[PDB]
Amino acid sequence: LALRDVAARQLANATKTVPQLRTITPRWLVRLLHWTPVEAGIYRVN
Amino acid sequence: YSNPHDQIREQLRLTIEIMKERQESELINSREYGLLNNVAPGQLVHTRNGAP
Repeated sequence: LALRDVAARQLANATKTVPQLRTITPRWLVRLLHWTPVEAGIYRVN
Repeated sequence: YSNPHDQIREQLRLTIEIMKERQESELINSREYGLLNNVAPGQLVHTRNGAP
């Protein structure tokens, strides 16, 4: 009988990932539009 | 809405103007300090006819 796997695993680091969110979408529309800046929050289209 | 005038800057500017008006009023009229309350007896004159 030798050292076990769980007992040996008590001395090991796990690789932890950042939390995964399944509702993330590629959001293509935001990538496809052209964005113009509005200096003070008002945009008049003549 | 901070272009071309900063909104916080103007808000604080008008606040400080009102506060300094109140400060002058208290320099004249406060009950703790204030010129009209800290005038010694004998330093108070009265008009003779009412008009200055």
